[PDB]
Amino acid sequence: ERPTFYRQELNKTIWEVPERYQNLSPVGSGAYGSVCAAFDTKTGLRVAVKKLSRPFQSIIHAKRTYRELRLLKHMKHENVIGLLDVFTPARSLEEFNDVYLVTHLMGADLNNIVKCQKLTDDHVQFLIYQILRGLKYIHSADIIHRDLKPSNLAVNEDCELKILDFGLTDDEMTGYVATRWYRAPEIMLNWMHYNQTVDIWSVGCIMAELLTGRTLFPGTDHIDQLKLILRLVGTPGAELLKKISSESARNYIQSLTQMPKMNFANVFIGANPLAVDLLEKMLVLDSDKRITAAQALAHAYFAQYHDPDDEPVADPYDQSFESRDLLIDEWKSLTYDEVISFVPPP
Ligand SMILES: C[C@@H](Cn1ncnn1)Nc1ncc2cc(Oc3ccc(F)cc3F)c(=O)n(C)c2n1
Repeated sequence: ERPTFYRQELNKTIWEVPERYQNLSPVGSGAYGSVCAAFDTKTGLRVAVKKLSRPFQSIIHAKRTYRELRLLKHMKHENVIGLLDVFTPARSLEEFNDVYLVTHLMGADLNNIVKCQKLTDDHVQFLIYQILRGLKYIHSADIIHRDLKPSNLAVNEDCELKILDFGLTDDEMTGYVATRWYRAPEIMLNWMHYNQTVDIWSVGCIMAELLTGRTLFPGTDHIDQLKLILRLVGTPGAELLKKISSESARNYIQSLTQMPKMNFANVFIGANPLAVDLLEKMLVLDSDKRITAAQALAHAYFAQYHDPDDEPVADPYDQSFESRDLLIDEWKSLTYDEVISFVPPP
């Protein structure tokens, strides 16, 4: 049956949640909503509860809400943020106006833990292994993160990791900002229709930073960042130039003085040669030629962690809704069906 709900004001907004969730405390901002820590008395888990802000105020918002719920409901993997619960105080579709999403409460994001700090090779191995393990799963469902960065990697005290905010402005991408430093050049500069390996570029940037304690490509703007990238990996050859479908972007790239790829062993001085090799395979300008998550897990760098029988893939994920044009109430009804049909994990 329907649980008993109780009301509380937290972020100058009234939160209405089932009794099972106790000791609500603000954590901060989440994607498209605010997040509270809580204790789930039913499972004994410390949980993060996100209340979506105005989830059905427009078509964009309504579809966005449906999108996030569909994504979270699908993801069932140790290294990916999944859905422990989803609820609404609404008793019917006509009353339906709020959506609350529940997942594991994590200790900190990777950024807050590692900033300015050089990690030991074993710690890097374990962290990157988990990211790749989660990404293999995400990619197998034909989902792309698109925005992978340290702040979207949630980690506990024992370094257990989960990927947050997968599959989801111009101002926040401007200037000397971490929001752009981990982005593949093809997505940063709209070169072409990009693939799953945009995420692998991001993993390369994250891995380098864990190994050195320094941002790999701390560009002051898009152009400065491109220059930093091209200095390391070399200017594109004729082969990649043809794949840049944007005539304007292709034309600009051609104006740059050619540079050869640098020696990664001279860039990452002292690093495990296996780590250097993997970075070389991740940080390839031509996305067609980048290592995949599945391939990277089999790389000798992860010898102590790799297990082909314990690196699962996802069930098929139907995202035909993405190409669908619907009204607010139609997206709302689809979302409502997904809320009501939710079955909690074991
Ligand atoms: C104390 C911080 C340290 N931290 N870890 C990662 N980021 N910040 N712990 C923590 N735990 C979990 C989350 C979950 C978030 O999104 C959700 C996703 C799906 C849901 F069903 C519910 C969510 F709330 C989120 O936005 N944040 C900021 C979180 N923060």
